[PDB]
Amino acid sequence: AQFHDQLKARLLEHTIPTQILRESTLAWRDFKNTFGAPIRDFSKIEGHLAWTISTAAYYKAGGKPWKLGPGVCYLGLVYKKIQNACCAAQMFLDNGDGTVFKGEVGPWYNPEKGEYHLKPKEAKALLTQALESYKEQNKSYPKEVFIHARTRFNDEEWNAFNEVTPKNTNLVGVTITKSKPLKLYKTEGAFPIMRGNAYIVDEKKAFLWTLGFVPKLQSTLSMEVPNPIFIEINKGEAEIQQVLKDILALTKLNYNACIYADGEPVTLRFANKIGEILTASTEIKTPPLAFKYYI
Amino acid sequence: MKELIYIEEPSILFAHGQKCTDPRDGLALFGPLNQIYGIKSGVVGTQKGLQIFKSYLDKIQKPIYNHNNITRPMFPGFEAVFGCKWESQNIVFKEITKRTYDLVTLFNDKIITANKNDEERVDVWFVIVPE
Amino acid sequence: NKIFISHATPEDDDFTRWLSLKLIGLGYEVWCDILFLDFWSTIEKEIRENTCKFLIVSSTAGNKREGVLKELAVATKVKKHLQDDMFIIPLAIDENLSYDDINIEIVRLNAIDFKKSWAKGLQDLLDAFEKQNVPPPDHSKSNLLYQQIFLHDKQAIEKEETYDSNWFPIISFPNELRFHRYDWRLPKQFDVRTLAFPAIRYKEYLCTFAWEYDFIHQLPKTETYNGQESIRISTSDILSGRYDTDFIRNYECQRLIVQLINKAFELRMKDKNVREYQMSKTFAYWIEKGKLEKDKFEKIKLVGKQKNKYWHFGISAAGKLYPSPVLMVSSHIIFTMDGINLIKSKSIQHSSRRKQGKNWWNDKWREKLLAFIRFLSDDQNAIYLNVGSEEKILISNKPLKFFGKMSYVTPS
DNA sequence: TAATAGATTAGAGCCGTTTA
RNA sequence: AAACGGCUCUAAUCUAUUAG
Ligand SMILES: [Mg+2]
Repeated sequence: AQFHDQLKARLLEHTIPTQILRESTLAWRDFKNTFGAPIRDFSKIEGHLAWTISTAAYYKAGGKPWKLGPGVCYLGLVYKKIQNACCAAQMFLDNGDGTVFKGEVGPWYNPEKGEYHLKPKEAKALLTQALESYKEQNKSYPKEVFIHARTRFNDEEWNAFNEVTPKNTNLVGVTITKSKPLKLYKTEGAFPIMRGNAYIVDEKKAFLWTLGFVPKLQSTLSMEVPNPIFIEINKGEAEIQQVLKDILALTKLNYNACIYADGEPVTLRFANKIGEILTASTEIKTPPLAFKYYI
Repeated sequence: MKELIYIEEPSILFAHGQKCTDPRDGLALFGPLNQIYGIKSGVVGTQKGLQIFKSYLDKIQKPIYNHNNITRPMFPGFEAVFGCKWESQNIVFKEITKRTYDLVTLFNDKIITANKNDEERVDVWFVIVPE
Repeated sequence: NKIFISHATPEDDDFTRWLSLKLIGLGYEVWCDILFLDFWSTIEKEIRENTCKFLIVSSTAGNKREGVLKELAVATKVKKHLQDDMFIIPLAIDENLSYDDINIEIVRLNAIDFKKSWAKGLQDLLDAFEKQNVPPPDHSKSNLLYQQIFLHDKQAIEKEETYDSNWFPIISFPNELRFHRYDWRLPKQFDVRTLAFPAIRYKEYLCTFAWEYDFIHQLPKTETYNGQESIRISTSDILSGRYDTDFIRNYECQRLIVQLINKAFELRMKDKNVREYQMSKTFAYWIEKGKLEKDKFEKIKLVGKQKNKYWHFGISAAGKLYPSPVLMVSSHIIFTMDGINLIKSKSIQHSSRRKQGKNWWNDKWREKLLAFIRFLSDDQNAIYLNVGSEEKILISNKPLKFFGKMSYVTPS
């Protein structure tokens, strides 16, 4: 069950970009269900398959496939069960316009069994790490810190964030929840709601369709009917429209894949990946912090 | 009867400053940003695993077609898209001939022994996990 | 100064589009039939007038069509006219097509091998008509060309469209939410979920929308109860958040109302002759076989057959009150062997659910969900939930409607 | 400590490859 | 573990209440 996670974790100390390729992926035709078609039917997706692998092989080899199109750091933190461990993923833009997307690691441990929140000291440590990373990569403090997570930020941990953040810097905390039971259909066509439509329930909470029918792709990124993601501005001041625009922008940086877009923002996904990688094995001091060693 | 706000699709940059919505099409027409010169592939696996990886790598070199080529673009080929060579004749192969711990440790210490001792450089190690 | 690419159009569209777009990227004026949105007069005129090179695609389908063959023939006539040996350059791509079986008119011509490493072939093309003296790159031209034809056919258009949601609004609520001081009339070991009408044990009370004498048949100690003891609260204040006291907090009483809604839906469907399946966190309510006319409502089929199993459209409903008092439903597929007995194992259920949802889409899901909800309605546009003898919960048959200013053309 | 809920959260696995 | 999705299953915690 934990082969990939353990292998990626044990390679973290001696930095080695590794890609695990299953035999059932590379040469799927040979392995057959013993009564018919191969156990994995990749015939419809071969090029796409190659696409992803090539991009992954181009990413871990130190190549940057695509950028994004300032002064704002988007930080997605995700809690993994082990005690719980919070792991972050940061992305921003520097003076060179080459988007920096590495992700903050060194998971912060909350001893509580089910409190998916950070103690004040851990929150201050995480925010200091992220802010100092921004300062080192941009020689100046960011204009805004855009925290988003799959959990709602409590008053205590957000207050700790506010104490530890510097002046003239606005920080926003967003609860991005998936699998919200709002199946919005289409009554005239036979095809689902197109990707990008948003249902603003309130000035701070809304539904976003980061996935669905795409005109350019001439089909849907999701089978059946798309499930919108609930974007709620839980803390801080921010326009809901700008927040949804930022979330749609984040849904483009999935270097782990060659796909038009993914249902959830990339920062949360990569924070989840590095969190699984870390929690696979024993503690690692100053983890590499670059995605090619986890993804 | 509620207002649905539209968010314009954001453009992801590509080579030569051109921005496209689809990562695949942008890769095909323009290509990636940074020009790594090649991929010194490392393989850690069995003999059949190395054969599978080499055959699929050579398949990657040639264009490969999706069944429905408008909903998911074609693959022009690794050199066609990324502009860097990833041929299968320059591969660094390491042969493999609690249970999760030992199985991980075998590929592991093969990888560290090859990264520490072997002279040849490997940009990325492709662990062909057997099935 | 034009580069002409001739090809088998439907077969070699992908290669031709890629190569043409690249060549425009490097800065070469490229003419192709798929690059332009009679036409034959223009084709001949451009082959004869100012084209410098004539590249011909030589796939297995690129030498057996009259059109490509005779544009090649006229290109050869032009080639002899120019007194230039470097006019026609084959571009062989097909692996099944060897250097034999190639067309006679092109067999002597030194092809450019694209069979392996299309990038290598394009590099050969570029270093070929670099020192062949074929006339500043601007890749934005290639991007614009990609947007103009390959993209404009399917893009974002400012078109109004209407969406049917899964949120079915609650039309009206019982006026008073009532807590009953059932100190001894209610046994402390009794399960109030077993009560015929929804009720919750909050603060030793009996949080329910029903009157004080509904719980009589199964709870016969409760008569002769002084109604002054029960506390009745206006539901409008609860929903609007006005009622927030030391007795009950606003969020708590809203949560109790939601639990009452869920229990009321559950026991109503218990009386609606729909079968239940224990989901992970809720109950899925579906229809057996033979219970619908031609296994369909109106013209929408809710139960069908696939691979020796019977699939049934089912729904799992919960109530929420944040945006509005509304019941959100979830659509599921429940599989049975003969249509009457549920499949015990859940792995086969999940696999069959994936296989069925493989071919189900937006229109099918929407029509099935609307058919189910309208099939649960005794009213023409409302669903009754029995929360009280004189009080009912009304769920609108039509879910929340939505509209959008930007949408897409639907090809079908 | 146990129970009944709603609301949030996290873990897995599992099938299909997105209607031309 | 190419990948993204849909779904299914399980568990936990926070609240409010009731029985230990
Ligand atoms: Mg990967």
